[PDB]
Amino acid sequence: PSDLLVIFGITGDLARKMTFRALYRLERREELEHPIIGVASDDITLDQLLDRAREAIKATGETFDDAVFDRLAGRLSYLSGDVTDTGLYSELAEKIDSRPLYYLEMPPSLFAPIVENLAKADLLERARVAVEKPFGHDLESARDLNARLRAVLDEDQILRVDHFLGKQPVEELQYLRFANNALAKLWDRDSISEIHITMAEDFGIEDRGKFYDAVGAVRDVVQNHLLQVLALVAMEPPVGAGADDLNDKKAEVFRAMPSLDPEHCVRGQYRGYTEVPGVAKDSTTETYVALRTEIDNWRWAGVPIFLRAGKALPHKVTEVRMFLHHVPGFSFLPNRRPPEPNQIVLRIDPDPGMRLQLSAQVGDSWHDVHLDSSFRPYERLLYAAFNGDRQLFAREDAIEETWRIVQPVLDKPSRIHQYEQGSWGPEAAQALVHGRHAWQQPWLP
Amino acid sequence: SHPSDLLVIFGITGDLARKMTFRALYRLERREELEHPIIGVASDDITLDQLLDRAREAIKATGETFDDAVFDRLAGRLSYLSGDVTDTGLYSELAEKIGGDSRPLYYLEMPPSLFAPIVENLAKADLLERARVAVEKPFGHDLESARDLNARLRAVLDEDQILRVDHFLGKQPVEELQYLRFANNALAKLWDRDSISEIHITMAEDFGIEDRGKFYDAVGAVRDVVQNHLLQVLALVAMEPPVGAGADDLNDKKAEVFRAMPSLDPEHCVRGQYRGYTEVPGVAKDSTTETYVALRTEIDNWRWAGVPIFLRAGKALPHKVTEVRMFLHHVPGFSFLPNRRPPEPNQIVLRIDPDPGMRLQLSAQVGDSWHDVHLDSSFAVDLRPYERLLYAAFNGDRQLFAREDAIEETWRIVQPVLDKPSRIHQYEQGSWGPEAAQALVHGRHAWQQPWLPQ
Amino acid sequence: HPSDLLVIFGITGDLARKMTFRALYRLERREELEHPIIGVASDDITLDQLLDRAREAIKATGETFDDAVFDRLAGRLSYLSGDVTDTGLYSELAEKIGGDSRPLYYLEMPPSLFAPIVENLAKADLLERARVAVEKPFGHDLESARDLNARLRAVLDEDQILRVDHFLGKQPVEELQYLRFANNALAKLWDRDSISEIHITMAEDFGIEDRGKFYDAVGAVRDVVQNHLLQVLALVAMEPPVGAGADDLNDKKAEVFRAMPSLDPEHCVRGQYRGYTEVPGVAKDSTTETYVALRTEIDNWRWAGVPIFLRAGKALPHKVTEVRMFLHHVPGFSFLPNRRPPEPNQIVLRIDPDPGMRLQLSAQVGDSWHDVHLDSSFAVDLGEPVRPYERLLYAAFNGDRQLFAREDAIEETWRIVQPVLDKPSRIHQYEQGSWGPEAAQALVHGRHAWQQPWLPQ
Amino acid sequence: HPSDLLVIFGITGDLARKMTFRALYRLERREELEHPIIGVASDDITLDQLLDRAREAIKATGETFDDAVFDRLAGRLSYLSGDVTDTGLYSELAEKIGGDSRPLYYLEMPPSLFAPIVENLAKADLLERARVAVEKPFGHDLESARDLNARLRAVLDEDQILRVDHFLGKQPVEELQYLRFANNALAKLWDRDSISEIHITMAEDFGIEDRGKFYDAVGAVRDVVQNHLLQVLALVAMEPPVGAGADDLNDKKAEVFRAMPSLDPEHCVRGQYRGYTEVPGVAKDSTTETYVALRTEIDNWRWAGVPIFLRAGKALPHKVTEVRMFLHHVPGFSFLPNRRPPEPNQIVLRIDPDPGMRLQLSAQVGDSWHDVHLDSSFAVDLGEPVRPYERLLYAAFNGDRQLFAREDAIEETWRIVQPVLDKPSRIHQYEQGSWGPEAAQALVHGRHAWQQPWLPQ
Ligand SMILES: [Cl-]
Ligand SMILES: [Cl-]
Ligand SMILES: [Cl-]
Ligand SMILES: [Cl-]
Ligand SMILES: [Cl-]
Repeated sequence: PSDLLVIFGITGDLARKMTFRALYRLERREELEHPIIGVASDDITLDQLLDRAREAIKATGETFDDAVFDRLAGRLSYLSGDVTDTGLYSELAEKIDSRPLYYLEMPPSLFAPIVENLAKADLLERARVAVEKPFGHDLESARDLNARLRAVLDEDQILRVDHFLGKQPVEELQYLRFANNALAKLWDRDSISEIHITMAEDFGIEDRGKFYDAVGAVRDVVQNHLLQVLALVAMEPPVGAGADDLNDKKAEVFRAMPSLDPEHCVRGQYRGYTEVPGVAKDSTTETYVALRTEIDNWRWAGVPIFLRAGKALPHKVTEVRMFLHHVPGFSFLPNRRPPEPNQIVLRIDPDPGMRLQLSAQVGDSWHDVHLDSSFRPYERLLYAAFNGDRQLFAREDAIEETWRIVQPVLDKPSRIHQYEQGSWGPEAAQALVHGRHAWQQPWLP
Repeated sequence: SHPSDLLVIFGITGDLARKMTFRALYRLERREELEHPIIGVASDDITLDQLLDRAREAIKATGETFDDAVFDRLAGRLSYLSGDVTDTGLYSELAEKIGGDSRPLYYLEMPPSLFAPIVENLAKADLLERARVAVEKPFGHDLESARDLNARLRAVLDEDQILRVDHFLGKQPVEELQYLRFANNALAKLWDRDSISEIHITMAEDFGIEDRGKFYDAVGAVRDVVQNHLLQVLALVAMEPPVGAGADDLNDKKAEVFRAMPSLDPEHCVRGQYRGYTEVPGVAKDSTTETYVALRTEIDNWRWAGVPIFLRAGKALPHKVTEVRMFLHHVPGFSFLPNRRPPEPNQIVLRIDPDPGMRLQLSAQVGDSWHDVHLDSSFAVDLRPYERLLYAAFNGDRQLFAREDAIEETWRIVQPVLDKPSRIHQYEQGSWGPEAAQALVHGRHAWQQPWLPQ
Repeated sequence: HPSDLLVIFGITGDLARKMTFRALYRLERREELEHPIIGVASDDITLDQLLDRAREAIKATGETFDDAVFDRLAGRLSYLSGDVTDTGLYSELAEKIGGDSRPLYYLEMPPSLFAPIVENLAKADLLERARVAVEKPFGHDLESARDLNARLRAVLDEDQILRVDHFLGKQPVEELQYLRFANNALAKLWDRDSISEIHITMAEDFGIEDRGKFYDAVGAVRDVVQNHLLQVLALVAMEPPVGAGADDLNDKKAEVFRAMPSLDPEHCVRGQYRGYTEVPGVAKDSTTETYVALRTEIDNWRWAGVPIFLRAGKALPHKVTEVRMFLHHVPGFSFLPNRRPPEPNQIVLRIDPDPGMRLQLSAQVGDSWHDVHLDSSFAVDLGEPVRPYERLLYAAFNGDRQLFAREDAIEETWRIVQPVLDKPSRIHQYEQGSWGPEAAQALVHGRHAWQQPWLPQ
Repeated sequence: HPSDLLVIFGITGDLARKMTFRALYRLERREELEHPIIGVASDDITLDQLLDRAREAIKATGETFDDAVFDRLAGRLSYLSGDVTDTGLYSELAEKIGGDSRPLYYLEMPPSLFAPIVENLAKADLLERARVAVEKPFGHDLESARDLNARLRAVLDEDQILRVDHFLGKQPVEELQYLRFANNALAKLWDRDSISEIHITMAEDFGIEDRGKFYDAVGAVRDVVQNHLLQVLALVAMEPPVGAGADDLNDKKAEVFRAMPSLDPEHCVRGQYRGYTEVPGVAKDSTTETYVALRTEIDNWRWAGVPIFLRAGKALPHKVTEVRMFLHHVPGFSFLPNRRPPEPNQIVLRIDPDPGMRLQLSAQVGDSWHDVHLDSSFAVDLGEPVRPYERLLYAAFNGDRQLFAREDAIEETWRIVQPVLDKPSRIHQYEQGSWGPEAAQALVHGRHAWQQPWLPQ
């Protein structure tokens, strides 16, 4: 683990919205044990920064305790300067035998110049660098950024921070799959006919409309978050407990996926989106996407995978729903076939859990049976980054594969379908699954 | 193909009628399910009014809620005929009261030495053509006695007219367990030796021999629950799917199970007797009759070869529960990694009685804790068994009545233990039984705490 | 308990002349006849005249003739003349048959006479400890088979009834079970998770040489499909028996048929070879099929969704009966080269002649890929028609019922084929020596092409 | 991208004289050499003298000699004399080799010199577009392999390092993959649900013919098990690669080794053939093993619980390398006859020589049951030592890394074997021409007996 936290961009928006609060909460849980150096261009004093931190934490609605804050302030120092100027880094070198985590909450155009400067001042040897999203908007841009970082950093020093990944129950979903033989036996194409992934948020674009309008749902949730979720569900078991062992298995999944077919991709935009501040009146940007893909390997060949994600849907829920085949044969006999086949349902967020849907006879009635059980993201990622736990941080090979996968939809986007806020999305998403299993009502907490 | 339209009960003044039958008839009447006359037959020289009085007291004695209007409907259906079952005159009289237009169900609540004489007499008086005959347990106490009894009945009845009534079977969720296994692919995929490592069958009763000590002492736990009830349960759990929907299609599959089973090894059978058993009225002071049995068996076919099947059944155990517990193999491999192997493997648990259901036991991670997860559901109905059997018999539904070929295979299976019984081990009432039953499963899965109703 | 006396009704008829006399002669040569044989027919001839008939019949077949062997056979043979509908014949028979006898009655007579003979054997109290073997045909559809059967079962138990079908004598019943049930490399593959499709081919490279009138009333479906080929399918598809006896085996076969739906006539192609109508006894406008191709299925846990195609016919290019099982391709990896051969693996069972198994796989040698044929033999060659026939006669005499279809299977197979009998599709002509009508190719159009059968070397 | 220049350090040494010159000559005869070759050594000789030496070496091997072929080879060859620890050599080499060259540096040199040479190539800026092939050995244990490797990786990427092990040149890497991954009949069987046990046998029917002093410091475990045989096992056992490249293949092999526990020294039997101590260079009291038999396992989803027995040794009865996979018996039905052959089905892979596959099954013929051998060939014969060598050289030149173990696998295999190196079990003597020490029989007591290997016809 690191023993020093250095934050570039400590006076920016993300620091104000999330980072200061997250540091405060880690301090409250007594999980901060090391100094923190804030870096920015603002010509202010440490006391002014502390005032800014205090206000930012109180503004979030977090319960404020002065003793906790005073411990945090005691760890904090501030260094002002220009991130393109070697003098800043000479000064930084005086403040730093350390094992620093450099956390860059700065514009992406500055990631490379900062890292290149840290290198010139010999400040990377025992370091890691965490970069805030975005880290690319397509395959070529991600490759260019990545080439500049890798010129001075090993892959294992690079932590690509995506807040959605902080919601993933990575260890728990592995244990569910790999420690339970009743489930592991079912977890392939011989039992599973079809998979549906649903990511629904019951709110619109609340802020940063100008930023969202240049990103869109595909880049925002599909490329990294949802594909990573699919990989966790679909991957072969890792041969070890480390992060690279896990990332080896995820990359294998993506390598067996063909690139998306734009004709099997449906793009939606909620009515009212064009009136959000920062969004262009003629925007073609999607707030919803539904698509069909597949994993063409021994475990999953021929199993269609349908994915839908979108803003302003009826609920907040992320689900992976796996449909089993019916028991084969015996169409000529009664009482061998329920109206719907068995299903394994994984709620990823919120309140993660698993539901096994079966059918049962009671008297001369047959009915569905639900076998249910159970099994912050920002602070989790920050703590993990500091401790060098890379499980929640996508590795370069996966990034490049997932960009390859989504690129055709970015290059030839299909026409926008409008949908009402609070609906399940455009009707054209129903047509996607026409000869298959209908989109089901998601399992809610 | 047709239900019966007349119920004729031999032994209507006997103990089973008093303990169970009258109450069961009353409850069917309350549910408005009796639609036909009932003729009671016994040797007692009494009037119909006296019989009604007996019926009334018998029902009230059980603790059943008594409603006079319901009882009056039942009385309205009942007539009484007195005579001796070894006298030809009784059957001539019966022949005047029952026409060739009837479809009688003859229910014989009588000693088994009388089943053949009664049936042979019904035949001589031409009273069997549209009939079925339901015989109260016991119907044999070993392979030879069952074969002899059976040969005498089959001389005048087809197999499908013979209904062997065993109250324990009335508790079995036959349809529901089939649906569970054959209509749910998530379970069908697990239901073989590639996923299942071991099976434990537990039948516990939390009471001793409350009555009929002299009868039990001649029977014992093996004959009482294992030969018919528990082996029939096992067959339901283990059989291949029937290729038809009828009772005979079902019974063809059960029989195939038993034909792949070797006879029991008396050395792998542990026999117990609870302390205090010898003081039960009617029990001999030096009895070596077992009130508990634990055994090891197997089904040596493609589905189950190499899966050990352990069974235990007994009186005066800690709870009332009948379960089939199926242990899965662990997910194979990765012994060198933490958190791939829970302390116990997944299990499929079928509570047969009471309050039938299924529990799937899995393991889950929450934080840095790992714990058991219980995925529970109820199926079928809480069992009532006597009335269910009586109704089924009357309607000709033969699912809950063991067929002759199965009866003979199960007697073959248990016979060696009856011929050369192993020594009795004493155990305390309220314990799980003799410690020697623990040794049976040494090197395998420990006997688990059963899944009890909430 | 085997029989200890053989009684043959129809000893002067065509089957006796073509087959039965030769088969008895061969059993005598192998020293397998140990009991007297009573021939029965209407012809008013002496025993000597019968012996002359037997002698000529044997020599006519091309069998090597040894006069000492023939004399042993003649020594066992007696003859009884009369009308099989008259009680007097049976009184006479009752003198020749002792109260301690265990007769096999073998009826090589017209089928309209089976019931009258058996009913007469009953009236004369000659059926205790007997069995009765009846020559094909034993019904021409479900209703006619049920009627015949009801008349026999009124006086016989099922296990006294042996329905003789010479084709079944070719079936390697024990050896195919061993192949399937004793080899885990095969048993692991023998279900819908590995097998995508099954093709059954029965080809004969000859037309109708004799008895044209008889064939014209029967047709390929009744001749080979109803009993022979469906029985072969059942052997290939059944669950393993729980015991070694005939009834355990027949329980498993029946289960197969009970999970099969009746045939779809729209998926059935009927053929007739050019020249068939010029065969003596065949009507000039006959619509009787000498060829059939059809689709069926077995709708159970082992085989659901696996299409089963069957073709059988006269005047095809070769003599061969084959069961060809296609495996699925290894799934996945379409995006990679060299994971998928041009055809999937196959398991091929040659049933007749010269039974064997071929496993077809693919192999890489340099930058070449090619088919690999892993061939082996099992059982024994029963191609020459005499061998099956003698095997059945011997089995019947010894009470071995494995090669004789049981009543429940008979009725299920008639149910299965009935719709094709009731609504026969239009006849397609095909050339002798061809593989049959081109419409049989269309049957498998979205599936695996009919492959060249695996022939003996 | 293939290389376009071959630079051979050690061109006047023994390996060059025994193998390399001949291999270059053969590649030239097949018209597969297209680029210049620079020979480097300390000897103060001319190019002509080198050529004369090369000519004689080639003729000595028994290779058919054609002067026109040799002349083409000579036309490609230049010679540079100097000392590999002197910076002047590398300045000279830097003149001869342009900044646009793609050199393959082949080091047929003592291993203590690999790092100094590579470090000198780096100081002279000669590695940018290069690969470096190093002759075995490249370590004698985990620590020595890690140290060597650390020095190379300081200046080379892993993909510029080619670790040359002549045994690997015999491996039918593509063909064995095709066999497994394109045939569903085999892929269905290729896991612990069908396979009970695996035996790997590597037998050579000769002793230590040369370089006794070298072998006596190495031993069978280091010589054939650590790299060759474990790599063979990994090929047999691995999950399918997600691509056709070398790194995709090596990802799968590494995964196998990561699921293998380190060897148990108590389950390892070490042998030494009688006469070994009289081989020149071998110490009179040597405890170096010329034979090993061991037990291991792969503790993953595919193979957990399947014991893997391996045996390798010198002076055994035949030259053959085999992987023999025993299937489980068909389960159940112990109470019935004819459901269980005396031995279970087996899948047998002959790796070398004359690679092929045998599927052992059982068949019924009459009242006899017997073994059936379903044999076929795959790949090509690489038995003669020159072929594997030339194959490796060509592959190295073209940048095909499939036959070259990757660093992660090297380190896992050293971890696996290390306990046996640390605590070697007592030497058992065995006679030349025998199958080895009797203590190797005791290893498989309670499991499947060591079988007679499947030999080429
Ligand atoms: Cl389905
Ligand atoms: Cl286990
Ligand atoms: Cl005739
Ligand atoms: Cl085995
Ligand atoms: Cl050996």
